[PDB]
Amino acid sequence: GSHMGQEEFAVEISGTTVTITCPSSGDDIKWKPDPALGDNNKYIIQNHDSSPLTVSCTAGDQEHTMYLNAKVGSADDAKKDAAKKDDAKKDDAKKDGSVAKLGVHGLSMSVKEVSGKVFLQCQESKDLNTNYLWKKGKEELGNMRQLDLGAIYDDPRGTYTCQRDENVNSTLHVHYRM
Repeated sequence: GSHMGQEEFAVEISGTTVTITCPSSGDDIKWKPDPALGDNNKYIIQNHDSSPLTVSCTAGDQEHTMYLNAKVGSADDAKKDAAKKDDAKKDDAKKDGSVAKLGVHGLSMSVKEVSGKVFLQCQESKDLNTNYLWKKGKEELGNMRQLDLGAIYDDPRGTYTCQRDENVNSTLHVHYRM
C-alpha cells in the first residue's frame, strides 16, 4: 500500500523535474551517472533528456542499480499543476556520460540493443573464464560473453545484479518503455 514511487528506488516525476530514492541505505549515498543531479539518499533529475541510462547507487555497504530511460515534462507529479519554471531548453549542447571504453576511471555498466533484443555489460576482475558477471534475484551466476537475460519486446522481466564478484552486490533493475 504505502510504498510510494514504484520500487526500491521509488521514482517520483514532477513536471520537468523527477526525483529518485536510494534504497541502498540512507546515510551517505554516492551517485555516479551524474552527481550534478544526485542528492543524499536521493537523485534530483532536472532538465533531463528523453533517453536511457544505468544508474548506480552506493550507500555505505549497499549497492543498488536501475535503468533510467524516460523524458521529463509530462508524466507524474505529487501536488502541483500550474507552474512556470525551468527554461525551455537552455544551454546543453550534448551529454552522454557512460558509453563504454572503460579501464581507467572506476567502472560502468549499461544495456545494449540488438536484433529485437537487449543485452548488458559488467565489470570483470580477471581475464580467462569470468566474463560478465550476472546474478539474478532468483538465478545465481552464469558467465557469458554478453549479458542476455531478456528481450526488447519480451523484457527480462527480472532484476539482476552485476559486479566483479561471484555474489555480485549491485542490483540492476529492469524497466523500459520506449
